[PDB]
Amino acid sequence: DAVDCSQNPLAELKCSVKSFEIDKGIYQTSNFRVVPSGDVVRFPNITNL
Amino acid sequence: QLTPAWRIYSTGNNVFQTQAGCLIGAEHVDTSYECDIPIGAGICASYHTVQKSIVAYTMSLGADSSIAYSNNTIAIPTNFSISITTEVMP
Amino acid sequence: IANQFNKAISQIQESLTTTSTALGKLQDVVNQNAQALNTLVKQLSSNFGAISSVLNDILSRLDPPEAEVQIDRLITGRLQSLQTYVTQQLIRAAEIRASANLAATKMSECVLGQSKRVDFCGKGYHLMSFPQAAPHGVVFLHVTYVPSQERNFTTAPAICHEGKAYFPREGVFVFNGTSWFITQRNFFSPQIITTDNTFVSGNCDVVIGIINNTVYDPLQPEL
Amino acid sequence: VSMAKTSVDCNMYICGDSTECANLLLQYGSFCTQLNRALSGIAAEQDRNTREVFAQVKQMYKTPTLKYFGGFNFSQILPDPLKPTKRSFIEDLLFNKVYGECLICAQKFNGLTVLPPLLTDDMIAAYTAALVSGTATAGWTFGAGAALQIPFAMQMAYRFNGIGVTQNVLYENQKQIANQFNKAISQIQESLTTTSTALGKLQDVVNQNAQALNTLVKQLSSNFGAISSVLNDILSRLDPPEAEVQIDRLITGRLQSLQTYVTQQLIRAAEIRASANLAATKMSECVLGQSKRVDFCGKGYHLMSFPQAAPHGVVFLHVTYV
Ligand SMILES: *[C@@H]1O[C@H](CO)[C@@H](O[C@@H]2O[C@H](CO)[C@@H](O[C@@H]3O[C@H](CO[C@H]4O[C@H](CO)[C@@H](O)[C@H](O)[C@@H]4O)[C@@H](O)[C@H](O[C@H]4O[C@H](CO)[C@@H](O)[C@H](O)[C@@H]4O)[C@@H]3O)[C@H](O)[C@H]2NC(C)=O)[C@H](O)[C@H]1NC(C)=O
Ligand SMILES: *[C@@H]1O[C@H](CO)[C@@H](O[C@@H]2O[C@H](CO)[C@@H](O[C@@H]3O[C@H](CO[C@H]4O[C@H](CO)[C@@H](O)[C@H](O)[C@@H]4O)[C@@H](O)[C@H](O[C@H]4O[C@H](CO)[C@@H](O)[C@H](O)[C@@H]4O)[C@@H]3O)[C@H](O)[C@H]2NC(C)=O)[C@H](O)[C@H]1NC(C)=O
Ligand SMILES: *[C@@H]1O[C@H](CO)[C@@H](O[C@@H]2O[C@H](CO)[C@@H](O[C@@H]3O[C@H](CO[C@H]4O[C@H](CO)[C@@H](O)[C@H](O)[C@@H]4O)[C@@H](O)[C@H](O[C@H]4O[C@H](CO)[C@@H](O)[C@H](O)[C@@H]4O)[C@@H]3O)[C@H](O)[C@H]2NC(C)=O)[C@H](O)[C@H]1NC(C)=O
Ligand SMILES: *[C@@H]1O[C@H](CO)[C@@H](O[C@@H]2O[C@H](CO)[C@@H](O[C@@H]3O[C@H](CO[C@H]4O[C@H](CO)[C@@H](O)[C@H](O)[C@@H]4O)[C@@H](O)[C@H](O[C@H]4O[C@H](CO)[C@@H](O)[C@H](O)[C@@H]4O)[C@@H]3O)[C@H](O)[C@H]2NC(C)=O)[C@H](O)[C@H]1NC(C)=O
Ligand SMILES: *[C@@H]1O[C@H](CO)[C@@H](O[C@@H]2O[C@H](CO)[C@@H](O[C@@H]3O[C@H](CO)[C@@H](O)[C@H](O[C@H]4O[C@H](CO)[C@@H](O)[C@H](O)[C@@H]4O)[C@@H]3O)[C@H](O)[C@H]2NC(C)=O)[C@H](O)[C@H]1NC(C)=O
Ligand SMILES: *[C@@H]1O[C@H](CO)[C@@H](O[C@@H]2O[C@H](CO)[C@@H](O[C@@H]3O[C@H](CO)[C@@H](O)[C@H](O)[C@@H]3O)[C@H](O)[C@H]2NC(C)=O)[C@H](O)[C@H]1NC(C)=O
Ligand SMILES: *[C@@H]1O[C@H](CO)[C@@H](O[C@@H]2O[C@H](CO)[C@@H](O[C@@H]3O[C@H](CO)[C@@H](O)[C@H](O)[C@@H]3O)[C@H](O)[C@H]2NC(C)=O)[C@H](O)[C@H]1NC(C)=O
Repeated sequence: DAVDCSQNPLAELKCSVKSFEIDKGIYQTSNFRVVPSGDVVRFPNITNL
Repeated sequence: QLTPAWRIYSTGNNVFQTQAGCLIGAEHVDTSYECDIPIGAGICASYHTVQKSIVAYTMSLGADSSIAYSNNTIAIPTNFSISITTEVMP
Repeated sequence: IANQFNKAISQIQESLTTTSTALGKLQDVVNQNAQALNTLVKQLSSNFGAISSVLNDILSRLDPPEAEVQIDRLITGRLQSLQTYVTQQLIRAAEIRASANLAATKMSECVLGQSKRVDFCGKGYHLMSFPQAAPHGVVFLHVTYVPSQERNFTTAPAICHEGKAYFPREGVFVFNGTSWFITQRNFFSPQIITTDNTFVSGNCDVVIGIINNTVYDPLQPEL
Repeated sequence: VSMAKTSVDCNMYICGDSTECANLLLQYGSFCTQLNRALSGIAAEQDRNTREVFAQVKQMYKTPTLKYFGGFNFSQILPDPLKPTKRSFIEDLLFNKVYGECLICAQKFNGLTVLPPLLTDDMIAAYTAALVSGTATAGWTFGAGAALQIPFAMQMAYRFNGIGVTQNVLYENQKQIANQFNKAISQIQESLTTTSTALGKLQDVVNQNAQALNTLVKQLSSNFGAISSVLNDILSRLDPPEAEVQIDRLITGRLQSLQTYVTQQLIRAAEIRASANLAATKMSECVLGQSKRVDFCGKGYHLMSFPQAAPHGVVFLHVTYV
């Protein structure tokens, strides 16, 4: 058999606890974060030419 | 824009935020039960019929009972029973 | 009593044959031990910032100077892992030690005697208990007395007889279908209120809720 | 009987704002994971401690209309439904004497956050209220079995006899006893109101928790011999190859602080468990029954007690014969 650890949240838990069976309850398996979008780059006024 | 994310995943209408965090995929009822799988802030989750599904609910604190006070009468037992309790310690 | 006792034992026997949670506490300790051991050993494969997690893969391709440096890095890493383990082991030991002290206390008070303190040997009124051998632990069977269905009666702080206030002894004054008696609070057995099962103190005008009643005195049929 | 259910993101604490740095953490395998596991374990215990101490009654009781029983005034101990706040006056007074979070939500940069409890203060108040309300009428059988009505005066008489005083004395002086009881309650209210030492023990626990967290975070600013405590300024300045040395050094330094932190938390948790165990015992023996062991439920001869809700603890009112 085999578990695809990135298929869905349930599969992730199975991989997390190294088992094909889960008895019951709530389990933390990983953390998460939001990915940044665009690039905001700022430079000084610049007057000196 | 989320990391991690799963290949097969979607969000339904079962979305509700509580102080302890938001749930996705768990329904939400207006009733109460014994706390089975705790979430936090008075909220627990369990698996119930609707066909079954995961639901969120406000946990019950205990049975609903009330006795009237009387300064005139007293209640006393007129029978008894015997039972045995099992307890384990490492 | 004997009948219920015997059945209660049978009920437990059956319960312990089909359940899965009764010894969760013992299994938990065992699981924790296994996890700690596997964690420590597993770290042997950790790199710890070295060029290799394996000593042979360092010595076999490095001159002694650089090789020793990489080994030293590896050693430091592994030492910290073992130190971590033993610290955690002491913490675990402390909790168990406390449990053992309690268990010793419970046997002494619940088995080798009869507890008076509430909610120590069980929820009901302690009668008896028996130890049973168990893996890495102790299982107790606690036998308690539990009061059953009640009944309503009217009561009275005291009764007035011949101008004097009579107070109950160990029991309480209880009123049934048009008759007063005295009985123990924890059971029901309505005794006749007699002079030798009560006492007299003070008049009837210094008692709140006092009622008129009579007190039996054997002197009369004797005389 | 509890401490904050803290949590730390082991990744964000050791190293963030870099994908290069992160590649070094991976050489330590599951270290980050087991560290997280340990903190969760402690938080779980905090929940257990609370539930064991308070949930000593199967059923909940509601507060009677009458607050006056046999001359005894219990209105200050019981909650009053008249007002929006479901708490006693005494409880409110007690509460008034004492990282990322959410009340709106907010998050810090330090990788720290604190989780909420399962049981909120109001839920606890419901339990303490139920216990007082329940015992007030159920008396001796409150915990033993069915709640059987016993006139307040009869409960008192029984307990006086328990200590060794003929019930006749209580009845003769019933008025006097009720007066003293009522007076004592008013006395306590003023004592708590105008003091600054009450519940010092609860403040102490909170202070200790804060110190541990403050120390953990502050050390993030330590260089540990590195060019800088700020990861972002190492890569910019130092050649990326050698930079790994600087980064690994900083990682090692910081890892050490997490190990210290978690270790201390386990130790603190142990002391709390001991307290909670005692509190649970006292609840059962001082409130749900009449303890006879000397100095367990107060200096004098135990007659009665009442629990009150408190900010991460339990407050008992011990009524004794002197
Ligand atoms: C110790 O004493 C307490 C009270 O001090 C007892 O509690 C009471 O228990 C009784 C048991 O019957 C409750 O009785 C109430 O009687 C009302 C009157 O109707 C009855 O009597 C007439 C007389 O001719 C008959 O014709 C009629 O058919 C009935 O027999 C009822 O209306 C009450 O019903 C309540 O509940 C139903 C539930 O759906 C509602 O629909 C009704 O509207 C109503 O709410 C009830 O039957 C009495 O109420 C109890 N009082 C309290 C305060 O609880 C203890 O039980 C007692 N303990 C022991 C061991 O004896
Ligand atoms: C246990 O706790 C309960 C509740 O607190 C107490 O019960 C109360 O006892 C008092 C004692 O009398 C009852 O008093 C009521 O007074 C009403 C007013 O009339 C009286 O006072 C005026 C004052 O000038 C006099 O002029 C007048 O003659 C009366 O003396 C009465 O109307 C009430 O009567 C009720 O019952 C009769 C019965 O047929 C009805 O006809 C009436 O309409 C009315 O229903 C009553 O006397 C008070 O009501 C009691 N409360 C309850 C809920 O019953 C217990 O006394 C206490 N136990 C002990 C030992 O103290
Ligand atoms: C158990 O059984 C005994 C015996 O049967 C009962 O004893 C009775 O107790 C009552 C107490 O209330 C006695 O009542 C007495 O009545 C006297 C007459 O005055 C009243 O009646 C007239 C009639 O027109 C009215 O005008 C007048 O206003 C009164 O209403 C009172 O004088 C007595 O007062 C006594 O006490 C006061 C207290 O300060 C003194 O100042 C008086 O001098 C006097 O001592 C009293 O009120 C009744 O007479 C008693 N019966 C007998 C045969 O003596 C118990 O009460 C009963 N117990 C129970 C619980 O039921
Ligand atoms: C248990 O014991 C407590 C007290 O220990 C009892 O509750 C108390 O009840 C009394 C009523 O008799 C409250 O009295 C307070 O009086 C203040 C002064 O004003 C009154 O008196 C002056 C005297 O000359 C008059 O001129 C004036 O017109 C008033 O008559 C009031 O200011 C207090 O008001 C409180 O409540 C109002 C409600 O909206 C608030 O706005 C006020 O700010 C204030 O809080 C009050 O009337 C006394 O305060 C009560 N104390 C408590 C703690 O409740 C319990 O009843 C007793 N229980 C039992 C069962 O016996
Ligand atoms: C309150 O308590 C009192 C006393 O504790 C209790 O009264 C008792 O009731 C029982 C009823 O079973 C009486 O038992 C009697 O026993 C004799 C001996 O065999 C019988 O002969 C009696 O029969 C009577 O009724 C028959 C009906 O047709 C008649 O034919 C016969 O001649 C008798 O009259 C009866 O069984 C017991 O003696 C009384 N005790 C006293 C002192 O009266 C009362 O019932 C209790 N009330 C409640 C609500 O619990
Ligand atoms: C307290 O309540 C219990 C039951 O809840 C009572 O015990 C029961 O007593 C009856 C006798 O009256 C026992 O025998 C039964 O007799 C009937 C008669 O027809 C029969 O149909 C039943 O099958 C049975 O044989 C019954 O077995 C017994 N219960 C048990 C578990 O043994 C008890 O007596 C009550 N105590 C008091 C003081 O009233
Ligand atoms: C999570 O983020 C959402 C989105 O910002 C928050 O929802 C917003 O909540 C406010 C207040 O409940 C809503 O009303 C706003 O009130 C301010 C008050 O001055 C007013 O100026 C605004 O014009 C508006 O009326 C706002 O509409 C609502 N936004 C949406 C899209 O519904 C939500 O509250 C946040 N959750 C938490 C726990 O903070």
